[PDB]
Amino acid sequence: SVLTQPPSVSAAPGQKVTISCSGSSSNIGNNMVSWYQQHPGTAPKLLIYENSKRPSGIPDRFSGSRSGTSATLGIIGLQTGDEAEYYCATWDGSLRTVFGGGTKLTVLSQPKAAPSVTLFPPSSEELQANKATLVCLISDFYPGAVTVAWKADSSPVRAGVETTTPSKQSNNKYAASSYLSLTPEQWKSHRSYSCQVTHEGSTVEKTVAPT
Amino acid sequence: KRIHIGPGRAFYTT
Amino acid sequence: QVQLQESGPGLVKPSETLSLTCTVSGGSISGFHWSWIRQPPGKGLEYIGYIYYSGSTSYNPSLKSRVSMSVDTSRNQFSLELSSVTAADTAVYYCARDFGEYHYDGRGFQCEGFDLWGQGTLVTVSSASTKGPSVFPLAPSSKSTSGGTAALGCLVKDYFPEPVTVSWNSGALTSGVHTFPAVLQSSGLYSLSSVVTVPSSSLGTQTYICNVNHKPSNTKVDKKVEPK
Repeated sequence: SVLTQPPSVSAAPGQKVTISCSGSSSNIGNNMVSWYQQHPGTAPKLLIYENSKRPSGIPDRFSGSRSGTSATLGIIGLQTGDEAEYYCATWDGSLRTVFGGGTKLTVLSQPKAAPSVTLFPPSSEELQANKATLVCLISDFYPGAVTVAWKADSSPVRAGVETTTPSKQSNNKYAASSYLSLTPEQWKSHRSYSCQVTHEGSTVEKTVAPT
Repeated sequence: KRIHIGPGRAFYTT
Repeated sequence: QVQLQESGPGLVKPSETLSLTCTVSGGSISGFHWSWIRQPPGKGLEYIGYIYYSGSTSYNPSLKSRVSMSVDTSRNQFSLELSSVTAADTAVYYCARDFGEYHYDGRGFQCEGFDLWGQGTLVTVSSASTKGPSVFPLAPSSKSTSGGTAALGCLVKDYFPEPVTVSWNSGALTSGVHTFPAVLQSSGLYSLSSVVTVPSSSLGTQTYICNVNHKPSNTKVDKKVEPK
């Protein structure tokens, strides 16, 4: 996308954090940035406008700044209520308003935990229906944010990938799943496929083969 | 002429 | 005090036109530029375009061949019309009030943000046909040295609408069971999976069955999952 943000940031309550918004001369370089806070299920809420101005009602522990072709959202004195998705936005020369992909802010309430990954190949039954689905189940991770990448042999693959949003488990950690839809020929024409889950900079991957 | 329309600022062209 | 309220159909047939309206109360359309922003479930925000109270517009180039917006100052409402819709247009649509920078040359209004937002309305592009799922067994893989622990599961593929329930061995097996939220595919249909982690030693003395029930279609399947 035109504007780029890290997918996730986290800190303990009472701590402070910053969220980057990477743009270019076509947007941030010529126009002012606005920021939003969104709690899933409800509409985004304006937090900052004109790079650093705070609308009435927004506490001063939220701040914004812009430098060159990048912008920054700062949050001091983290509270559990601050957990939400944060977005930056501005006008781009392509003639439209653009939003960054969003940053999930987690207020650490338990130790970080790497995801457990289980990958299943297409079933013989599905293959007889002339279909093929690779199922990658991801669980027990915290914070609740991951990035999934699929490999056909050693090559990246984006087409046919559907990944769910992480959901809180009964044990308060998170779960998610990613599905890769393939034709039976694609499945059989590669030596293997891999589901790689990146969490907190560490990647846990699993591989399955048609043989 | 670069005029900043802040949040809630009604602005008229005519 | 100014409040925005969306009004939409909810469900829309693919290829047909999606029509939404936003009602502004406690204030007026006059003097402001207004926009529609959408968010597909679990995904990012996408600006659709803006319309000035006088009628002038600007649309996101990625939707220009299918979108149009209009305004009715007399009712203090503005609308959206999106043609030839597909599942890619399934999302929560919000109307909002805009702010930004205005140039008296040719750039005109540059929308930099949205200060007021409606509550959003979910628009689902689907035939709405009730469809039972296909249930595929996810056999445990090969593992030596006592085999340790084994993971078996069931793929509940292409059903509509939610929800679906899954149990193992008629509910007798709860420890090690993990049923995952469904994924909404580009086909407009749902798919979910359930996995159970069990001791390897008894993969030969214990039968495993995932009991799937999709109530809306009265689809009930008891699939045996065994190692290959």
